[PDB]
Amino acid sequence: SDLELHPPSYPWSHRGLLSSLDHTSIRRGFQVYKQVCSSCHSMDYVAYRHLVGVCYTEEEAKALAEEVEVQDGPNDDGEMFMRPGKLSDYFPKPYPNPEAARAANNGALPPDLSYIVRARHGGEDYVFSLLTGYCEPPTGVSLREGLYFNPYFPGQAIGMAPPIYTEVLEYDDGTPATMSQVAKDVATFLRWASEPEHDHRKRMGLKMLLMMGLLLPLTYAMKRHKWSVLKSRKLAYRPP
Amino acid sequence: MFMRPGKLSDYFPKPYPNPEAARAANNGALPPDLSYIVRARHGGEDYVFSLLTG
Amino acid sequence: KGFSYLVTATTTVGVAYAAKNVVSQFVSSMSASADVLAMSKIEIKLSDIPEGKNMAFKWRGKPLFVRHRTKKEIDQEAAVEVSQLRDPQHDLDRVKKPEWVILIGVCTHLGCVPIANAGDFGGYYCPCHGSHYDASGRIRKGPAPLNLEVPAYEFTSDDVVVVG
Amino acid sequence: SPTIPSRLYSLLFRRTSTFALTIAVGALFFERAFDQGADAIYEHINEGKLWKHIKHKYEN
Amino acid sequence: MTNMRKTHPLFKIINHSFIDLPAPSNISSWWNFGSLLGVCLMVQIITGLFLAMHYTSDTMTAFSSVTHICRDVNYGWLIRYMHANGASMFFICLFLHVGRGLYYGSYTFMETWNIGVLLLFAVMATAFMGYVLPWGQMSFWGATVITNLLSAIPYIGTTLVEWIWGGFSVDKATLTRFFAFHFILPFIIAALAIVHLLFLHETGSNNPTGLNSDADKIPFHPYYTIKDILGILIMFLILMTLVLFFPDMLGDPDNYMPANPLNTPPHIKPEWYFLFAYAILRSIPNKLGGVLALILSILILALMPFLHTSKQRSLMFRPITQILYWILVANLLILTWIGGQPVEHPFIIIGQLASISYFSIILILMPISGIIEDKMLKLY
Amino acid sequence: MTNMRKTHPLFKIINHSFIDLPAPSNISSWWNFGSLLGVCLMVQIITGLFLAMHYTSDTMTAFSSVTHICRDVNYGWLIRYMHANGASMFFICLFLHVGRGLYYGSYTFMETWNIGVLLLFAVMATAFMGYVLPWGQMSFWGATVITNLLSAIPYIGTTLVEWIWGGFSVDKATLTRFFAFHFILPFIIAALAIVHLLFLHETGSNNPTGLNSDADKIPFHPYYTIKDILGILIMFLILMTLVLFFPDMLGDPDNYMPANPLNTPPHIKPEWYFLFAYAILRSIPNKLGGVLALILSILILALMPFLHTSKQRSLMFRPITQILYWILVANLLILTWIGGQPVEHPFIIIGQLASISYFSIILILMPISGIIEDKMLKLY
Amino acid sequence: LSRFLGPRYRELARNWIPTAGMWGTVGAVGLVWATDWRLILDWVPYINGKFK
Amino acid sequence: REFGNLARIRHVISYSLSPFEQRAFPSYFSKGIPNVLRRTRERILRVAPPFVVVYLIYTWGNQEFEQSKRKNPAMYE
Ligand SMILES: CCCCCCCCCCCCCCCCCC(=O)OC[C@H](COP(=O)(O)OCCN)OC(=O)CCCCCCCCCCCCCCCCC
Ligand code: HEC
Ligand code: HEM
Ligand code: HEM
Ligand code: HEM
Ligand code: HEM
Ligand code: FES
Repeated sequence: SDLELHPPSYPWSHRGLLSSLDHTSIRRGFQVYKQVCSSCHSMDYVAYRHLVGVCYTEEEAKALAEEVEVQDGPNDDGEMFMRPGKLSDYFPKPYPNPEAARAANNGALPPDLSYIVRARHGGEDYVFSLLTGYCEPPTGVSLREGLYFNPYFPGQAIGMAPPIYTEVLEYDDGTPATMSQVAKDVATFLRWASEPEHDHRKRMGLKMLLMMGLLLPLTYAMKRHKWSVLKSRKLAYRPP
Repeated sequence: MFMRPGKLSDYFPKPYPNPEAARAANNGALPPDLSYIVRARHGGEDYVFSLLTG
Repeated sequence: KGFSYLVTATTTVGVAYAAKNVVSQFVSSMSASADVLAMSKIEIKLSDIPEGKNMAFKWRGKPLFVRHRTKKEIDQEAAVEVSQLRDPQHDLDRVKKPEWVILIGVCTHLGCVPIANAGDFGGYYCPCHGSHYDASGRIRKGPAPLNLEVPAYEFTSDDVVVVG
Repeated sequence: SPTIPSRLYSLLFRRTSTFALTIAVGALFFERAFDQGADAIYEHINEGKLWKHIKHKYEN
Repeated sequence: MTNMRKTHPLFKIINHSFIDLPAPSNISSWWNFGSLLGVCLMVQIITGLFLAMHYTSDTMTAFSSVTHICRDVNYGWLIRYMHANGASMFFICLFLHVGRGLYYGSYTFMETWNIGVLLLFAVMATAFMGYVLPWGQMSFWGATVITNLLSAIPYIGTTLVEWIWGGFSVDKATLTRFFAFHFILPFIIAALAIVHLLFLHETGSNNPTGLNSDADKIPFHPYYTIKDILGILIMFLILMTLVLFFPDMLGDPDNYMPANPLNTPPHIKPEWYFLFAYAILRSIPNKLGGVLALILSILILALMPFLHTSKQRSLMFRPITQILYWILVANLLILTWIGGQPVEHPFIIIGQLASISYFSIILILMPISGIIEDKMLKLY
Repeated sequence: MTNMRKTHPLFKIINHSFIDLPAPSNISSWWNFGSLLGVCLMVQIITGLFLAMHYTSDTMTAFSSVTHICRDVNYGWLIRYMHANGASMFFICLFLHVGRGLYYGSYTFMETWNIGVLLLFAVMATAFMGYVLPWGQMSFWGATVITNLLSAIPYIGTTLVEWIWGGFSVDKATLTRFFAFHFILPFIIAALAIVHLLFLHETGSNNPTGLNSDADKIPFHPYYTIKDILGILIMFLILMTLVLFFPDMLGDPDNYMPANPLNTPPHIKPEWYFLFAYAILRSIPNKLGGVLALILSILILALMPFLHTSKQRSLMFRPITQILYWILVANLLILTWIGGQPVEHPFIIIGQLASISYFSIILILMPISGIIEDKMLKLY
Repeated sequence: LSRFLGPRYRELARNWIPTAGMWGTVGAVGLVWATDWRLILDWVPYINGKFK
Repeated sequence: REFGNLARIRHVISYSLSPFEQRAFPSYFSKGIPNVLRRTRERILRVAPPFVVVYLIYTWGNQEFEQSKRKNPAMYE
């Protein structure tokens, strides 16, 4: 069906004009991605050097980097070798080529989840609606194997089974990991991964708003001051 | 990956995948690429002829 | 006139602050990026360096030679006086660990790197203008105005060394 | 009794060099004061969410 | 002792063109848009210069380089979003410039108007090449669409577009040559804008009343200097609040994906003004006809000064042509919205009705409106 | 009817600048080198535009892109060698330009001379960065060398070099930013050449006799039109025989290998047009002293109008100063040869003697020769 | 050469010393404001606090 | 600054022919080679000897560099 379902406008903590992201939610959604979403989707542009100072500290992000292995080379004899990853390394791709991704995911290519919020219309609302909108198909359509109903995906048939559910992972801070909580956390994390400049951009926006609200009346004051001699000028015509 | 017969568009095949393997398999010295070596060595073809016959 | 010039002064202060922030932001964009700062930390150099050999890597961007200093070379550097050079430099002050000595190949005349295992001093030879350096990194014969710099390093257990 | 802008004109604004000097000094002080004010407004409107707010839970 | 401001040659040129330039006193905020366009051109020159300092033009690394600018480069996100939203602001100011000229009869300056049309050509080409530069999905597909439109030309188009492509499709040669052309073209824009200002300076500016403004002239300094500064600040306000609060309001989401020659988006929606061009293309159902329709829809501004049949210059005292002009702005907006919308009913029929209305208003209805106005005012 | 050539604004500007420009009748072939410099500038613009049209600025792909231009692209090898030999002929024309300026007393036009000096700085910077562009071994190593000579400045040099590197050494950021700067800066050169010609038109043109040429002046067209056309044709003879017969004799063989940071070149040297400055900076055995010697050795050209202590303008009737001038030209040839040669005996002492004699002639010997000349002619 | 060595030029010069010196102080404070010198800005009683 | 006025010239008469009436190379060799020889004679002595001593010290530097690279048998014992 060419008709599509417009995702609703959820009231995010970062939805406000001057409101930043919840970094605790960014952290929680990060281990959501790591323990759930990293086995299929790649992350080619987010690194641990971007992880530091936002949601994890430097030592935690370093150890979290060395918990995974990274191929590096060339060797002294001229080969590859596996070494513990560091803060400079990017996030490990699950598959080497998109052909292997389509082979492991029966012909469907999982896109890179580093610009998915800025790439899909609706953004984090679309991601939350996609992850929480899984339901049985209505009477009238039959979907073959490997395809699942989702009214928010265009074409209504998605190559994903529902990835998240109640207690799909264990949060480190003791927050109850319900499906809605997990989806909200991973949507906030995906928003951060798509736009890491969010908090700095909004702080600079507050600075710009205050400075130009200070400057525009003053610049208009100088404009009207220099233009006053014309705007109060009086003309007289005195022919003989 | 797989192997296939070479077409016209293929370049000449490198005998070593990386220069480190070339150095390790040819006792340290790295053989330079002979695509700009006449233009890159002083003397040019004279230097190549003298080096090979000298 | 004081009121009008005060309005003008506050406007000029605001514009000056904005212009300074803009130019500072663009100059910061000119400078090194986050990946370049992240790559300035050196990983483990391991123990692949052979006996009496020098390995060249990328430390602080520049080429860095980590050389296994032989006992004879260390004895020669100790026998070479510190006051006999242009600058006061000793082998023990230059190298904390005498087994392996890590230096940066940045000459003090044109910022060149020296040729590994060459020269008349048994150490390095800068070939841009032909300067000889001993095993301690001090210049003996050449146009180098200063000695070779040694990057700051921290050594863990014997298989782990960090530079930069 | 000279007024406040009267004293500013008599001391600083009449000479152009002193005008530029007080412009630069006010640029320094306004730069820092506005930085403190804007930052304070930012973390008050976003208190409890930033990394500088949740930092102490993992630093120590 | 002599006055250096009229003695020194660079200083006397600056004095005669920007300092003691006699200007009409009554020009409104619509006359700030030329200075806004020049300021935005300089802003894009500097900003894209920094972008090219941090950007590489190669298909497997263009998107990666853009992401590296956004993430690793300090304030590179600010630089790139300034570039994009400033291109949007540049086209806003350009359209308001053209609308000012159309409303106030500034097209009677024939040479200045024709140089302005050339500037519009160069700016649209530059912005198209800049839009294809980040190598997104919509960037690549819009490039293929526009080049196929160029291929609609008979007996030349196929070879011409294989020539422009540097091959048989949009590829590395096309991306690199488009990077070179996009980097270089605003300097031709700046030189031709110097020619634009020279042709304007030969005859002086135009007042909103359309009358002889030599009776009441003021120097450009400090009146229009401080007015232009205020206009620059307002334009910076709009641009910077766009960049720092709505950086994707005027953007495109499908541009944030890597370009795929196999996969295609369900919709091809370029930027606003190219949406207008796409709708005036999609109006009539033939390739060569649509190409000529787009070409005439842009050249119709150059054709405008020959259509002035009225005895009055500006539209300040012409109320019927005011209604026709605002209906023209109305179906400009309508055609932009149709270019945004997909191809179904009633977007089709609204499209060709808007296209016929636009062309008939500019060709037929406006000089007839001027004739009717003159015969009401006993001038015909 | 009107005379369109002198009534049309752009056309009357062109007519007053280049058609009906009153030029001296007796100016020799040394006066063609300004037009040759402009034509070489345009040739560099077009040819480098095609090179950047087919060029990728990334360390993984710079050398491979140059090989792709030279081999795969249709006659892109001819484009590249035209670019390189046109840069070399640009410096040949620049050296003969400043030779005319020094010999014929053309530095009395102080504004024009200073604009030319800063133009020389800009051209040198562009050519250095364009030599960085192909990412050869000697290319990268010369970039490192010249930037460390910039790092010789105390307390500012290290941070400013880390700033201009885009990092910690010469890397991808340095190569890409040098590409952007090298693309863009010839247009600033073109604008400054417009300013150069504007100042020259204000001050008039000089003759080899150094006298007032107003008694005998002829229009620029057709005389100097066909003279400059013949000069362009001879320039194309030299440029094309260098391109098509000896493409590498002014080049560098070590530039035809990929840049290896581990392997240093055995003998490093910049290009032939940097050799005198490189030789003098080798001659002074100090970092800050050497870089200051380079900067002041190019700034003595700006210092030239303050060293004119003669009542005769041109050197046509001043034989002692002609002898000193030809000794000076000989000294620049010695400096070029020494900069080519390595640091061995006796090249150090020859370089120091050459630099000392060069500065002594240009600062001390020439004004004393002029004063002696005036005394011999009994002017006081 | 000897144009600027006389009593009139000397008293013009010493009249212009306070203005030129004040302009030099303006240039110095503007340059240190633009470049943020630690060596100067760590001694003023306010601006040093934000460096920490 | 334009051709309307640049200088005050009085009592000066200039004659010229048409380029279509006079030749383009009138005695190009016979009256041209002595002119080149005259110019060379005028400016040969104040130009050449700097380049002559360039050649001299260039040859001296080359042979002295070659002699320095040449070994010195100071090893007999
Ligand atoms: C006839 C009206 C008389 C009104 C009298 C009011 C009282 C007058 C005395 C008191 C003064 C009150 C204030 C006066 C304000 C200025 C005067 C004024 O408003 O005049 C009426 C105005 C201009 O009158 P005029 O142009 O002479 O009308 C000729 C008929 N065309 O004309 C108008 O306002 C009428 C405008 C109608 C426009 C309709 C447009 C419909 C179609 C729009 C299509 C847009 C494009 C859509 C897409 C197309 C493609 C799909
Ligand atoms: C392996 C089973 C995966 C898991 C775990 C996750 N994703 Fe996925 N994703 C996968 C495939 C095979 C596809 C393509 C399916 C198709 O029909 O095209 C996707 C696609 C997405 C998308 C894109 C949807 C769109 O409209 O373009 C999104 C936004 C998405 N997936 C979200 C997502 C998230 C947030 C995940 C972590 C909780 C996640 N997926 C896990 C494969 C797999
Ligand atoms: C990059 C784009 C452009 C720049 C930088 C530019 C520059 C300028 C400037 C600075 C002015 C003076 C301001 C004013 O008179 O209001 C001006 C006026 C003018 N412009 Fe443009 N212009 C551009 C594009 C155009 C276009 C697209 C057109 C027409 C289709 C045009 C036609 C005119 C005309 C006719 C005037 C005279 C207005 C008058 O006399 O009041 N220009 N231009
Ligand atoms: C000399 C001036 C300019 C230079 C050097 C320049 C350079 C660049 C570069 C390198 C890019 C790609 C970087 C990126 O997209 O992230 C780009 C993008 C772009 N350019 Fe330019 N440009 C210039 C002028 C202009 C002008 C005048 C316009 C429009 C009128 C324009 C419109 C665009 C657009 C729309 C993009 C796409 C931005 C995006 O996709 O987010 N550019 N430019
Ligand atoms: C870099 C690009 C340059 C260009 C495109 C350029 C262009 C020109 C042109 C077209 C002329 C007129 C030709 C003539 O009058 O004989 C000229 C003359 C002149 N140039 Fe340049 N020039 C450049 C660099 C320089 C330099 C490096 C200098 C000196 C350091 C310089 C100083 C002069 C002077 C003094 C004249 C006047 C000659 C006379 O009056 O006879 N220019 N230039
Ligand atoms: C807008 C003007 C120019 C552009 C776009 C341009 C472009 C380029 C490009 C893309 C390259 C690298 C390609 C290659 O070397 O194979 C290059 C190299 C070079 N450029 Fe330019 N250039 C311009 C003007 C100049 C000028 C004015 C000069 C010197 C006066 C110059 C000197 C050089 C030199 C010497 C090289 C080295 C060529 C080689 O080593 O093979 N360029 N240029
Ligand atoms: S750079 Fe090392 S000896 Fe000169």
